[PDB]
Amino acid sequence: FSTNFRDTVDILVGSLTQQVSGWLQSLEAFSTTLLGQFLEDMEAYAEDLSSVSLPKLAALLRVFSTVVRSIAYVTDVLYRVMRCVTAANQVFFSEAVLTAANECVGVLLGSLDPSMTIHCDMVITYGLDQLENCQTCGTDYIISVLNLLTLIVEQINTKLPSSFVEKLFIPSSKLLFLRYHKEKEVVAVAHAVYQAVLSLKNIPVLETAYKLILGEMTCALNNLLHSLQLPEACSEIKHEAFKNHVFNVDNAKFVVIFDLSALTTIGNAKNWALSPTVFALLSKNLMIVHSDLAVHFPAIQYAVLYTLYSHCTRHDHFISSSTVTTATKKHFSIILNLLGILLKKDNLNQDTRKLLMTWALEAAVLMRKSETYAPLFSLPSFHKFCKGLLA
Amino acid sequence: KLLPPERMKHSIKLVDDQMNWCDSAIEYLLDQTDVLVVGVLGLQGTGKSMVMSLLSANTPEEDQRTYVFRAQSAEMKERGGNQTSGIDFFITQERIVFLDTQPILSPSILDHLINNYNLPHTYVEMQSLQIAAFLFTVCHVVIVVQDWFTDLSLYRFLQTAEMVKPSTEYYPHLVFLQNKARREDFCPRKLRQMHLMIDQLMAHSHLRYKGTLSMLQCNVFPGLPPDFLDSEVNLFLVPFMDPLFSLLPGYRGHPSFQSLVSKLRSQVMSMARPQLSHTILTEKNWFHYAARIWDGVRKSSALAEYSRLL
Amino acid sequence: PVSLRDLLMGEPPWREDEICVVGIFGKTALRLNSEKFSLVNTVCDRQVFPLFRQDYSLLQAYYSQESKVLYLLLTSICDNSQLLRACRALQSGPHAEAHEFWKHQEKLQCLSLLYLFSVCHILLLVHPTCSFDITYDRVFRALDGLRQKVLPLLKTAIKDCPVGKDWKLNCRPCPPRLLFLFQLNGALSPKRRLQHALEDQIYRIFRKSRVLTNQSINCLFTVPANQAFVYIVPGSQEEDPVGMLLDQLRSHCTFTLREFLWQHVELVLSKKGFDDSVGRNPQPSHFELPTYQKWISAASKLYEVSKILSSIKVLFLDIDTKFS
Ligand SMILES: Nc1ncnc2c1ncn2[C@@H]1O[C@H](COP(=O)(O)OP(=O)(O)OP(=O)(O)O)[C@@H](O)[C@H]1O
Ligand SMILES: [Mg+2]
Repeated sequence: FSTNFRDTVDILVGSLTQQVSGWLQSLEAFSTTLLGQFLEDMEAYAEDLSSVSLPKLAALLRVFSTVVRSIAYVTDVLYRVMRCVTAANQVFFSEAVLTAANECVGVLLGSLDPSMTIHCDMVITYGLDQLENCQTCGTDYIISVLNLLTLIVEQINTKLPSSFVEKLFIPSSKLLFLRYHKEKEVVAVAHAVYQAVLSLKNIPVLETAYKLILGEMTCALNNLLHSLQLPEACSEIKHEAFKNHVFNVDNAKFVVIFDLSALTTIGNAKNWALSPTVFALLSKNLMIVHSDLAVHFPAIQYAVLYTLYSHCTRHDHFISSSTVTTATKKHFSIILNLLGILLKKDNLNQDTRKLLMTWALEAAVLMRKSETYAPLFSLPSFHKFCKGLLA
Repeated sequence: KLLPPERMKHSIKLVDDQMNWCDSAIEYLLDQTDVLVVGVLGLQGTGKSMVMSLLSANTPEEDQRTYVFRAQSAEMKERGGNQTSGIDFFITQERIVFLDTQPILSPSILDHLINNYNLPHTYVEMQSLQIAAFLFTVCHVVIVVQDWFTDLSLYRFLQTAEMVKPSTEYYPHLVFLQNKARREDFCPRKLRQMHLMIDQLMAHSHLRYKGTLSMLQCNVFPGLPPDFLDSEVNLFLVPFMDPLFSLLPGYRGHPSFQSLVSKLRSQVMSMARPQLSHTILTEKNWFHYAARIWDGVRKSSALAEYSRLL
Repeated sequence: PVSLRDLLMGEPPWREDEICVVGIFGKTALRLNSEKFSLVNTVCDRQVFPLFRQDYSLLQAYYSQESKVLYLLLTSICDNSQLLRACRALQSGPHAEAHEFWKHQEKLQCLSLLYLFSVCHILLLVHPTCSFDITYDRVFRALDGLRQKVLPLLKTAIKDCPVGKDWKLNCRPCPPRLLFLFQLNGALSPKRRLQHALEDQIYRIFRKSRVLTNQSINCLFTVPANQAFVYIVPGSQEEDPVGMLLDQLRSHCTFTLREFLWQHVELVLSKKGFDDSVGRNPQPSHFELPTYQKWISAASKLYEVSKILSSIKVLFLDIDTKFS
């Protein structure tokens, strides 16, 4: 068996790679000394490069990733060596070698656990360099780069500097321009990146990202209002990074919907102490979408109501409360008042009306189940809710 | 001693597929006056038969196999052929006449005529023009069904047909029906462009394509003010066939198919019925007038003039 | 992705490389994402055209080095993007002025189409519905004759070109191959049967109207005799990004076109050419594989083109005007 793998490796080093890869992985000391040959080969090829050796490098990277996946101090050394050998070849600029190297680095980094202090400056600069020049790339290179970024963010938890996310959510960042791809896979990986960034336990590094997202949403909303011949609003969550910018109608709508969908990472959390609460942001800050934007752009209103309903249904509509308990001592009243005001309107859409009715029915059925919610029938919001239901 | 004459169960053939008159509808006609005539026009797969059936004596919850007007079957779509041939006839209990129509300039008829003028190509165009003129001179209203927006060739055809019509001029109302609409087409921004294009493309059509059948007042758009549109033409959109939080359905962005169908039917039935000729006509009189008009259109002179030009 | 006029004026990296010219044309409905842009992006597998970005005609050119293929997209009054602008301009700034305006627009579109029909290797026509308008049969019939009255003038301007011998005689590299692309549009393996029926109907209609003949020289275009030339794009969630985003939010809260084109591109890229003649006596068909500079040398001369306006004014609203 020691020499049997040599023939398979030689054959695979030449669409059939999946079969040999699976066979080798299912087939299974010697690997420790065997990886040295590949490492030396890559180093020698990189040194001699300074252009037909690219296919060989790609094949070697693929076989190396397959053998390592078939399966604690040399991991950092090997990772640094691979990163240096990959970054050295900065002349040919081949997409195959870059994709293979990205996959190899991702699996190597994922092999360990986020319980060490490995060198992060090299990985961060490598990811940023690859992202800064991945605009007009192939459909696979973009996905590989995004996956690598997600893995890097997840691996480095609470240790990522604020500058990492500060330059990642700015208009000049290419990440914001990668979500416009027509393929659903690109949008999915982009959303995954946003989810991973927003799923951090470090409040100081997450506050800047949250503020940047809110600023972008405010800029898009202001652009829509200006294009609809109406004054701007939501000046309490504006950002300096988006002081002067232009967003098209379709672009603004897409950006607002994407940000609202991305906010579900923190909105649907299972227990994040930020200044603008998600509930207050979707119930009081974004109150202009129901005045005039609900007629020309009902999608934004529907998305806001849907995310608010999804966030409230996971906490039993905040009935027990009516630290966390004291902070949410006035949520049911606000929900009832909002439902009553929205239902009493006469300029609602079919989808919006159906969603509001479903929410109202769920809240009502909920009201009488307890025998302890009797005092909740005297507050004025309940009267407004009943009036809306009757009207 | 006042029971109705009879009830029609299925539509009949008013004109044979060979462009021949079929006098077989007098058995269901009376001597009453103030009759309404509705006609339809469109391409091959627009869905004129389904619309006519749903608007005359059918419901969306019913089945397509029992419709008053035969619809295209699944086995026919794969072959790329047409279903409706000639002109149909059907009258509801409210004494409302409905007239169907075969596709105009459809490749199915052309292919069927290949294995059967200078070339067998202008014949289809002339048949379409004949049907359009006939529907424009003996019908109270004509509904144009379009599969997609802005074909750019239907407007020219309509103008040419009205220019070669047989004959203080009478011009029936024109309705623009956009079948198989999507969410993107149910936005005010797109609606303004649609109305603007329709108005600019038919500035000198002489037809009554505005001032009636305004979907804006039919509660379709709750908060859309009437002044938001420079000129609201008669255009209607028909969409495609259609613990508690997890059961919420998908977001379509457009009203229900049944609601829009019912609204369209009500608006069509509540339309005006202006006089056709310079005298009052009854059901039997209208039938005879239509027969005479068709006979005159067949052996007309303008058609020959247009024929020698192709 | 630059304008054709802005490309001929201006190469060293690909001064001499065998390429294939592919023309794209047809109608397009009123939508945010046009069919041509999506087609180019899908074929090139990259975002060539980024999302959210007197006369009413335009010709765009794009080169692909990874595949060595040039694409020429055509936009005219047929597309809704240009029609909307034309209507908006006409709204602000008589029964006789509008007719002349539309006639001029149609003539310009016809001239552009004729230009594309003589400097392209493979061309494809798109449509928003499965059914194809028979009006095209007449358009082509009114286009072929037009080139017959312009061919002597075109060969005079490209006489001093390194294109070759057959190019100077036929004013074209080789008989272009036309492809048809339709969309499901909610209709309906049934796809194969529908495609075969559409191909048979198109072939019969074109043969009856004398548009397609046995000889592959006199005819302006031909179709394959044993391969597939009709593709139907199935429905997908790519269109209307708002709907896709909403679906993703809801989920979180709880052959092929490429192969269809390479099947024909591999023939021209291998210098084999095309051979479509079943008139009981086929004859060889001229074919050439020029380079970048070699193709531009003739494209610029053909695009720069006295008597063209006079010849184009003799050729549709002409019938309606005459009848009126
Ligand atoms: N709004 C719609 N939504 C979904 N399917 C539809 C719609 N309208 C029509 N269809 C279907 O598409 C096809 C359209 O053909 P249909 O029988 O309605 O008439 P048609 O296209 O006018 O026919 P003909 O070929 O005789 O002109 C049918 O199979 C019908 O069931
Ligand atoms: Mg029918």
